[PDB]
Amino acid sequence: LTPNQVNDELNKMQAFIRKEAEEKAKEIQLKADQEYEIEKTNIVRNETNNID
Amino acid sequence: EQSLRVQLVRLAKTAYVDVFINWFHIKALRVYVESVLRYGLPPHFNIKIIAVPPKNLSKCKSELIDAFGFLGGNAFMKDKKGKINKQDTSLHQYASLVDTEYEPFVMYIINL
Amino acid sequence: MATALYTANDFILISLPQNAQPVTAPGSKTDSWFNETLIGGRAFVSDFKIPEFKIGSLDTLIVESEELSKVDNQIGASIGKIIEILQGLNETSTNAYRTLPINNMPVPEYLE
Amino acid sequence: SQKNGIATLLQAEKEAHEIVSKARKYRQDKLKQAKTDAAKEIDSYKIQKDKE
Amino acid sequence: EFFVNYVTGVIARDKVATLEQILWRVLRGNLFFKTVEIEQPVYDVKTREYKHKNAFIVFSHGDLIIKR
Repeated sequence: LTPNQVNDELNKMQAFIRKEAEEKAKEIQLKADQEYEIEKTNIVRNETNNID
Repeated sequence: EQSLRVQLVRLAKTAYVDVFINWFHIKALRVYVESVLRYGLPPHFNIKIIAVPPKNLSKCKSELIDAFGFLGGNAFMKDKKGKINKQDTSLHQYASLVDTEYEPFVMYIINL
Repeated sequence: MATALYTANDFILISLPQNAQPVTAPGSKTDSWFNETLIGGRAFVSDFKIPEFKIGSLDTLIVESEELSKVDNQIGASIGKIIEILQGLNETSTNAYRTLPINNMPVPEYLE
Repeated sequence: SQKNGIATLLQAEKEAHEIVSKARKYRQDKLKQAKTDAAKEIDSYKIQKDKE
Repeated sequence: EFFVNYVTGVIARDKVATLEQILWRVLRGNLFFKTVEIEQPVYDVKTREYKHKNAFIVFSHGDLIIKR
């Protein structure tokens, strides 16, 4: 259309897209770390139970 | 009725004044939305306020508003402009929320 | 613009980006070259204070804008109903406590 | 000009595709490595306990 | 020629400019508008007579805009 509006929007939509990608990133790290914690604390309890 | 009036007056005026602030902050947020749409990447700019004696809009807006619209577009030029909505046809709605024909910038009715 | 009728004034906001210019004479930028352009050398032109607000989608932008606009105008009508019932209370034969120092503070600045 | 459109639209789609594939495989690898290191940790701990 | 889900349509050459410009601002004009004249259009259907139209081509990468 006109250079200014395209210049703004072309980059801005993808800027929000990557903001959403950052939100996805934070979500994946958070959930994966929580799964890590719970699986560790669940396996260790049973290991020690059997050991003792 | 005596107590009713004499207290409710102060209560209502107090609620009124405390509300005013958010009642206008919402439209401030609206124009911020309008901005982040119309020019995007830096979400804020000189979103300018005006303070001028009343009964003068006729010869206190046209030149500057038309010039800023001129800058805001480079493919269309006509004579009739506004915001109104009339259910006549696809034409004649004039907003970015409803249809529009020629409406570059954004302003609103602001008064206490 | 404005909506009321008193010994008070009228107010507007506008979107002005950085790339924009106040085109009336070449060789200048936004903040300067617009000090008394609005006739009279009487007005006072300032900006509005508001930062970004974190947003995910433009499709979001539109929906919040619409719902807001709805509630905004609804509460504009609500405040109209208020001033109506306040006049019904008739604290003064004429309108009272409006245009008086807002929250005990002189009206002119109390929005800027 | 059809290659301009090819590149533009394909990049628009593939940016979303890349970010989503990242969000997926990042967490997939996180789960795999979490399983592996949890297993080795619990096994080593079991051995040290068995020492006593 | 250009400048998954994509939308390409026509409207009778009576209101085409209407939406052509509406999208310019309600949608920010955020889609690269591209429409062409029709070579030898044909009869409309409702009252079954002739008309002209144009063929707008619209891309996207925002989604609900399509539902709009």
